[PDB]
Amino acid sequence: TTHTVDAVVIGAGFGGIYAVHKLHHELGLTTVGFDKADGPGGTWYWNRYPGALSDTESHLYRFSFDRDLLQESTWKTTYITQPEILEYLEDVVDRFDLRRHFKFGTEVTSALYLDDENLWEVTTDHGEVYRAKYVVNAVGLLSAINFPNLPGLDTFEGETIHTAAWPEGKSLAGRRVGVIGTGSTGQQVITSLAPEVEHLTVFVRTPQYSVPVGNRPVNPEQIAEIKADYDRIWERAKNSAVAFGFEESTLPAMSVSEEERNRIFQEAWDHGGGFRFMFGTFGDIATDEAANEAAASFIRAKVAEIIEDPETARKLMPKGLFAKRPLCDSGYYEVYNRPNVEAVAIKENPIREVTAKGVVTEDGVLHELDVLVFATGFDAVDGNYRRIEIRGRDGLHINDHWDGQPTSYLGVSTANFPNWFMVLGPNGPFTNLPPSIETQVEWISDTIGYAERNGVRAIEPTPEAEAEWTETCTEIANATLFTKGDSWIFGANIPGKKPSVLFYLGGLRNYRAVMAEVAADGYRGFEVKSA
Ligand SMILES: Cc1cc2nc3c(=O)[nH]c(=O)nc-3n(C[C@H](O)[C@H](O)[C@H](O)COP(=O)(O)OP(=O)(O)OC[C@H]3O[C@@H](n4cnc5c(N)ncnc54)[C@H](O)[C@@H]3O)c2cc1C
Ligand SMILES: NC(=O)c1ccc[n+]([C@@H]2O[C@H](COP(=O)([O-])OP(=O)(O)OC[C@H]3O[C@@H](n4cnc5c(N)ncnc54)[C@H](OP(=O)(O)O)[C@@H]3O)[C@@H](O)[C@H]2O)c1
Repeated sequence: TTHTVDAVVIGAGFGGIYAVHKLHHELGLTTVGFDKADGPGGTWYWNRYPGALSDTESHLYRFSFDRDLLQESTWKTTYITQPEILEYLEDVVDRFDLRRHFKFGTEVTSALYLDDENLWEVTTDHGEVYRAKYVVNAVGLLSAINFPNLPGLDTFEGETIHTAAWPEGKSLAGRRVGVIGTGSTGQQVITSLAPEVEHLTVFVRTPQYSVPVGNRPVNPEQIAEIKADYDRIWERAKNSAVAFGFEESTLPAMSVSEEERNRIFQEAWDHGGGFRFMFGTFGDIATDEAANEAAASFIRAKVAEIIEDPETARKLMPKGLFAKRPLCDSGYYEVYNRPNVEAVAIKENPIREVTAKGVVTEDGVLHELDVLVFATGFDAVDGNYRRIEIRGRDGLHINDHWDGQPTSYLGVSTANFPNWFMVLGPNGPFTNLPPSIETQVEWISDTIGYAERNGVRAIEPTPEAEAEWTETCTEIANATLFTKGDSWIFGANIPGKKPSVLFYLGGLRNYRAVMAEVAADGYRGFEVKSA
């Protein structure tokens, strides 16, 4: 009653979808994919919150591997909403006959290596067991929900929603709603909620820096232009650092005139785009403290220009390093001018407890709500690995293997875990993610086909190669400001999670070259157990 398969894929987002296509169609392997989700989509299945939008531009937030698909797909606007991405991924699944290969509504709860037979034994929450030669983990770097336990929470008589588990069709129009969190998710859901809702209470702990998204309609002339030049657009993207489709600046910020610097930021501001403001503006906003301060200072002044009430402005003024994930919005600061929206500064004025009726802050004020929305983010990157029973050689648990910081070789493998691969695992690229996912999935499929064609029973990186990769990512990370940014990117967002590097910050171009060259070099750093 245990099922023998060549490959197990975990996840039905961009990663899993593509892994199943590659392993089944190109490699000719029996392949089973799993997701707890009732359908494919990953991020775009789960994040049904109002205002959910990509901030990779429409034409870049998709697969590139199928040139005809690129000519076929269409979009409304310069950025693309959750339902449109969801519809795009569903179509990819239909397009390549992938749906039959997935088990939806099914969580993998265990994956144990069997040393004697060189197989993985995988168990689901339903009690089915699979034996597989390969495991591809496409489990998401931003899917393990972080849901802080506030005092008194289970006392709340109203509805509780995490944004990354928003129920389909759930509308909060006409309700009294509080939001916890003002990262990329909070800004989007706040902006969307405010006109529809009776009252919106925002519990803001750290106000953030955000530029306009500049999400504009696209006419058939506009999509045409893009599509006719799609080959060159993708080559530029795959030859850049972050692949968002603007040219990345090398120009130091303090090298230029005080006025042009202002004009450059202003033209970036009016154009829109979060990554463009940080990197298509000057080449050292992320690397030079004065350059970063100039950027930060520019945004701060817009905030003081937007928010009318001096007190509300003070509470929402972003402070400190402009060194979290770059943000952009469709009118976020504007909403705090609306009479129905209330800002609560929870650093000055902490939450005392949640009650039946709402949230009491330490000033002793009850904030009456009947819905609480958690835009509190994720245990990022490693989170979904640590929540599962995964054991490699000699029963070594993932959590004992990664007893300190989580590690990889090349973002895609780890020692003592043979034939077990990761898509967007620890210490991989920090970019517009689809083309990074494509790079990793393609590389994993090539190494699996290699192993199949040769006599290979097990392939895993050496401890030395992994540690050298840790050192390479650490060196690169020290050269940027993200590390002093105090956010999820360096695992600083959950008390109890140890902070560390979690990304290779070299960019897509340098990453692709590393990946190409390790393969061209006979999988340098891997040990290969033959038949
Ligand atoms: C709101 C939001 C907006 C974003 N916007 C952008 C953007 O504009 N540009 C960009 O580049 N990136 C963006 N991202 C990041 C986004 O995660 C990626 O672009 C991409 O969708 C990741 O795809 P994935 O397949 O690797 O992971 P996911 O899409 O997260 O898929 C992982 C899947 O694995 C499943 N899973 C995990 N563990 C198990 C298990 N044990 N058993 C069964 N199933 C399991 C999960 O349920 C999930 O469906 C955004 C993320 C969010 C949350
Ligand atoms: N492209 C897009 O449009 C898009 C949209 C959504 C998400 N994303 C991706 O997902 C990443 C995560 O974004 P996110 O906004 O979902 O999560 P996030 O960036 O980690 O932000 C979470 C918010 O919740 C707050 N918070 C955490 N714990 C809290 C607690 N105990 N009490 C009160 N507040 C608490 C945080 O405050 P502190 O800052 O004080 O710690 C923060 O403001 C983003 O950086 C982005 O890369 C992208």
